[PDB]
Amino acid sequence: AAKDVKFGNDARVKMLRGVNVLADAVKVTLGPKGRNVVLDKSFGAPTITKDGVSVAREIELEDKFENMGAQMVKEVASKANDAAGDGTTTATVLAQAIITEGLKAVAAGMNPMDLKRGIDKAVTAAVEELKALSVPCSDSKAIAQVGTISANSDETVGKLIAEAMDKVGKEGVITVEDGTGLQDELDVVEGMQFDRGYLSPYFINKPETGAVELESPFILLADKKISNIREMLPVLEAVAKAGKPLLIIAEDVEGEALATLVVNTMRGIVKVAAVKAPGFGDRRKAMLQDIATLTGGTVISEEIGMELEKATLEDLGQAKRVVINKDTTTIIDGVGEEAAIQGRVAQIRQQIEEATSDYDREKLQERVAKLAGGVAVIKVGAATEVEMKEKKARVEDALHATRAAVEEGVVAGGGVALIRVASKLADLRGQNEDQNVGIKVALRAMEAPLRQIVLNCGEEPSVVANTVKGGDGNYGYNAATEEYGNMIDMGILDPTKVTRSALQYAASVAGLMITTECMVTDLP
Amino acid sequence: AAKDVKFGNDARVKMLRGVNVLADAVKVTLGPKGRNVVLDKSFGAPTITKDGVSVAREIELEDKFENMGAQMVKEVASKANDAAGDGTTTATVLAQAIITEGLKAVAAGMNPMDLKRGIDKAVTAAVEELKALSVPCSDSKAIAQVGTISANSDETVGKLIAEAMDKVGKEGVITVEDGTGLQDELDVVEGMQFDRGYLSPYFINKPETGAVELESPFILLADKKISNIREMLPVLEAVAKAGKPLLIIAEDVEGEALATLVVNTMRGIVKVAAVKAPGFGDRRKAMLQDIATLTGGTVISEEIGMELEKATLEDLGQAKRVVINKDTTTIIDGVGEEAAIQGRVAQIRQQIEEATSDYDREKLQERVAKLAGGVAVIKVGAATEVEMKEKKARVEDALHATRAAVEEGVVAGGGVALIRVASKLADLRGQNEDQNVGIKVALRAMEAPLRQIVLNCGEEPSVVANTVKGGDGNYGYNAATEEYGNMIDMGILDPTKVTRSALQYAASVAGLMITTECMVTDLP
Amino acid sequence: AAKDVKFGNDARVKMLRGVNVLADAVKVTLGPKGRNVVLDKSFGAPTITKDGVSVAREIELEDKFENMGAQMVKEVASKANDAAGDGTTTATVLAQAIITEGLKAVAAGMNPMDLKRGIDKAVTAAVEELKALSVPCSDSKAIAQVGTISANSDETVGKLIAEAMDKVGKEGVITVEDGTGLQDELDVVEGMQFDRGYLSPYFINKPETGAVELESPFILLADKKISNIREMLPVLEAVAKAGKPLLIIAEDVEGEALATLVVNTMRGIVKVAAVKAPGFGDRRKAMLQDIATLTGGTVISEEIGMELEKATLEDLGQAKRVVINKDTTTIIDGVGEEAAIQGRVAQIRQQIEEATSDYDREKLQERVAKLAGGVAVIKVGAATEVEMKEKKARVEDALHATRAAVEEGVVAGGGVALIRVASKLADLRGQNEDQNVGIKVALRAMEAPLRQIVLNCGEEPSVVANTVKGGDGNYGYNAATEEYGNMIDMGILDPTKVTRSALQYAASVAGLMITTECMVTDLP
Repeated sequence: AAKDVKFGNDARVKMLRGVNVLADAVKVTLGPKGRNVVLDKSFGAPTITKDGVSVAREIELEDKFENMGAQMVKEVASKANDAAGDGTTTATVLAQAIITEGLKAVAAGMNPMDLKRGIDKAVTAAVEELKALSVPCSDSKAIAQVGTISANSDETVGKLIAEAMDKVGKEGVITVEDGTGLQDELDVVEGMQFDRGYLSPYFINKPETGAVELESPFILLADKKISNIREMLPVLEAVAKAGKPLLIIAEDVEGEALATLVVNTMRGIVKVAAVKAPGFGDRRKAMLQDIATLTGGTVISEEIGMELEKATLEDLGQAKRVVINKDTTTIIDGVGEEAAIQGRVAQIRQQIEEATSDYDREKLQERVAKLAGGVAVIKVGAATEVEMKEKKARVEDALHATRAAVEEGVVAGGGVALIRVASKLADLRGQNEDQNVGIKVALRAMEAPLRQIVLNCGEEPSVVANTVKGGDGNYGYNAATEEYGNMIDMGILDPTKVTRSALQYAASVAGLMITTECMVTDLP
Repeated sequence: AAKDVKFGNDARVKMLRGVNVLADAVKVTLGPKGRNVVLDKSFGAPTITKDGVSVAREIELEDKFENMGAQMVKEVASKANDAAGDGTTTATVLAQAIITEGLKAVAAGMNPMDLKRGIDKAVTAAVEELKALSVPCSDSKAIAQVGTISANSDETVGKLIAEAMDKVGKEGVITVEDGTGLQDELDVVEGMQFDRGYLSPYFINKPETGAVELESPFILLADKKISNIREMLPVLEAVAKAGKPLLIIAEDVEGEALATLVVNTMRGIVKVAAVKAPGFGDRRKAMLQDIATLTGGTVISEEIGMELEKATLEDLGQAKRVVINKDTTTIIDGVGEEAAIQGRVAQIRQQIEEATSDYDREKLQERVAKLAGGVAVIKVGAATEVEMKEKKARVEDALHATRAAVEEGVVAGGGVALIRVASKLADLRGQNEDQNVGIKVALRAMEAPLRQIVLNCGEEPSVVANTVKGGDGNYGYNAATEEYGNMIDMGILDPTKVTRSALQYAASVAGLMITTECMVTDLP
Repeated sequence: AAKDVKFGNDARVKMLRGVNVLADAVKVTLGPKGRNVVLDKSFGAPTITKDGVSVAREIELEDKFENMGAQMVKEVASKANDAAGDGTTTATVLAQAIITEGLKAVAAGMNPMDLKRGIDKAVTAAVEELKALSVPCSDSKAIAQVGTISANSDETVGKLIAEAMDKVGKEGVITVEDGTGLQDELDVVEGMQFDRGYLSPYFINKPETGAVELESPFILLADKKISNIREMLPVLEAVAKAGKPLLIIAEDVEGEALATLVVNTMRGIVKVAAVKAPGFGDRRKAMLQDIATLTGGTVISEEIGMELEKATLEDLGQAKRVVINKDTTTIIDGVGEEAAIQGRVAQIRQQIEEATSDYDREKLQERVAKLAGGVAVIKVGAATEVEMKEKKARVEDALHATRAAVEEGVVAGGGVALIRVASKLADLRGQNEDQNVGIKVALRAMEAPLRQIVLNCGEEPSVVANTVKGGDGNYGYNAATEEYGNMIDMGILDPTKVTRSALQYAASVAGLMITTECMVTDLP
């Protein structure tokens, strides 16, 4: 189709307008005293939310170039959220600050590539400073404290998360399920999790969670890429008559098979989720065999000769529950002989014993760990169904935050880690003057989020920023109580991973938009 | 003719727009780092000035109501400048701050009259605080220091001002004249100054200062109101054939005589300035007799018998030089035998002892003081004519500033006296909540000028404002050196009269606009 | 009248547009390969010129704000031309470069005052570097060489200039005149020159040179300011019936006297030029008496007793020729007794002998020098009237250039002195980063004129600029011959005063325009 092309200054101005619109939409929700945004719905009842994720998801501009700018910032913020579990608003406001200042500098006549180099150097130094400033969260007490902070200052959720980490390990798999009774239940069941996601977004059973959830589904284990529906059509009919959902994992699913699976899911006649197999080659085959051992099923292997057409229901694997997300897939409580699992892990241990290369030893150890560790299940209990759902959501959020914390520690939250890092880095220099300007741009951008928070609070931004800068360590300004102190002891924590990811993704998108020269869109 | 009438909110909005235009025009020239404003001229060469007085004088808008707002802010600022010798920009920015906040509060629903009452109460308390904070300027060292500060840190001007004040007295009259030689000369001549001014601006000889200056002029002394030109026509003809200027003082000059004199002033055939007689009643006749004794002329009084037609050149009083301003008129070195002056002052003293009432004694003492004190003339000299004119202008400005200082002391200049006073008054209260809102409005408005100065300096206004508020006394921020400390020690001095007048006039005009409800203007 | 007010960015943008228009109009006429500009005339035949002064004079824009910007740049360029005799185009192009870069920086968020400080610092360092780089032009050989270079490589003009300098002195007064015969004639006659100029441009006899010239005029000498024409109707009538012009010099001429003199000059019935007396006070009276001795006239002083009506034709001073310019007035061949001049010079020298203070000694020394040195008259002779006028114009231009050269030496012309200086100042630094940006702006602006010259020549600007920067000393690029080498040897000489004045005035106007925030101009 005919295209509209913008060059240089005009394209950058349009992108800046789009970024400004999206950032002004999402920034008012930043901070404990953040405002709320009204999102319209076709149903009739508007939705009022203080969550920046929803506001970002609902933003799309009429102008095409401004739309591209908004979509770029939205995509990088979503990547930050997926990597960390928070910081979408922080990443967006940081990106807006860097983009605005960098475009001002570019309009001043400075070299965009040198500006990007300076931004990258400043951000790398900032990541180093953040790693220096982070405090570990390895002890169970710190884990419980972080979990309590994440779940709106609830001690029960923190205690539950700490118990789960103690039972399964900090690197173990923990999932949250509904609790039958009033009291909460924690148990460890056989299961495993891999890094493959769903093939199609239409598989999403729960749009609010954004993940596919199946109750007692069937497992298909194929060593070949699935392309024709007719190959597994008898299996699909057997699943449909069985009345239970089906989860299929193989090399790949493409073409008419994927199309008909999507159509069936939309019609809802059969609940089928398509997920690729983990790894590749010998590794995908070994992990498929491991999953077969876990679920008690059989791998449909072409070299063996076993075929999908002759596959039966009893040959398929079975699990009590599976959760599929775009980033990972979890198998929870697969039915299978414990003796079979013990034999499999013993075989993997032997393979480690005669393993020679360190890479193979590490891979086999990872496999045996993810096979023998199991999955810890958290059953959230409450008196009322609605409060039980709210508690489950809070527990999920706290679990994600605690995972990030145990991954990378915690820093002084509320946007003061960035201002402290900028204060430490104020003496950085680059090879060229434009690099120095880029470094200053990055420093001011890292200043920005705390200013936005305290502007949402209604307080003076510059004065609070100066006061926090004059301090040291984790000393900072508390938005809720409107009074300074040690941010760690006051209960305002942010995992180091969240801040680091937000800063890095904001820097990347800002550099990409600063070094942008041409813009190609469809005509209105 | 037809009129356009605005009611309530929209009229106040037009005021806000006009005041905003004028205040943004004049407020950028505030502070040592103040910007400059380019003013167009019909001749062709634009004028670049950092003086808020000229910028205010040039401002006149096209919308009639915005023009009203700008014109009345201009009028009150001009009144402040005339009363104090400086502070037009400060008065205008203070008025804009009060007007903006008060109009916002009025639109919020608070009663305008209560807001005006609160503003007046806060301003009265602020005047009291300013009087408390002012340091005296009575000693000659402080007088010299203030004079030096006023004349761009020049010690010679301050020393000249201090020694002239010591020679003639603080209440004495000091006049600046061109010096023939390189060195500066000061001499005391016989003369006096009264508060009457010229009838119309069309007599202004030099538009730069807006004052009438005459070299060796003639003095006309009439105890009757001048209305007809033909009464003094022979006197005017004698003056014209003599070639020297003439100064006429009488009860009043109006009608055909005033019209003919003004037309002659534009035509330039005869240069005559018209000034009303000082005082009223028998006091007026006594002061006219004193003028006659000083200048050696004769008073043309109807009751005595002589007529202006019978008046001759010898009957006219003669002086070496006179200066006429709309605020006061000065008679310098009037020629006359010193024996007559001694007899007249002995006569005034004998009424001094024979008088009984305190009012009459005080007024006679004032008369004898102003008659026997004389006039101190400062002859400013330099190497070349242009720098001599520049030094004369600097000396005149320093003289005005030192007169204000000895009148009411000095305070910490640079706009920090107002912020200190607001910090002191932060605990004020009123009868009604609307009065409290007005008080807070006045406090923030007094904060505003320092914020404007430090914004012109490029620094953050809020941080500097709170840093100054944290201190006490005359501790403040130096705009020129970009560093804090004691404002008096740094030589940043503002006369207390200047700040007091600016605050009071800004408050008055702001109350007038806040309580304004209707407007009448000609149609476009 | 109603005014239009622009604030901040809009005003600066309009100024940038106006300056761009003016600088593009005048910049094409820079360098030996400079293009030519066609200017309209009311007569019908357009004027084609390569002279940037005329192009700048004719420029005037419709938009009021752009017109104000252009007029400011025009005014500073004209001041530079008056001070130096050349460099209007260089000043304008330098001003445009600084203004463009500084406005870019201001839009980038730099502090305008710090930018102006950096510009001033860099320009001061550049002036010091220029003084270091200048070579003296004191000996007669260099004077003749510079005169030859200025007059299109004509050795005769150089030799006449050199011999005139030898005869009267480098600080003497030299004036050019039409030659009766073919041979050029030089002679020294009595006369003097003072810095006072004409009161109004309407006195200009010949607009081509912008100066007032009179043949055998009468001299009026008054110690008092002239305001009334009635004082000198008889003298004017006597002059008119005599038929020769009249030159009047007094303290000042204002009002109806100036108006009627302008009217008489416009009508042409009586041609009289009015110039203020030199000096002020006692020095002014002494200089007037010296002029009276020189021209044989009498000073009409009120205090001595004589008066203007009492003045006659014989009392008026007489001179063979006088030239009046807005910067100075020259009296040439004033007829007077040689014995009177000898007595006056002996009196002045013995007054010097008895003089004590250094300032009085210097004043009397300059008086005696300007009274006894005389005026050297150059009679430019040729064979044809038109070529005689062309040679006279060339000789006058060469005289101006030689005066500038002997004042401050010569540097490598053709715009390479500025590029060399900017090369030397590569390591200059300021207190703030904004000051450094301003310094870089000034350096690039000083680069600009050579780039413009070589762009007019059609060659590559950047390559030539870098080649000249790589060199050192007076090495540079020749525009006429398109080949590098030493610029002094090729005869591309610009007086150091011209380049220094152009740079300083461009910097001043650029700082004024960078620090400008508001405008006031009449509505369209």
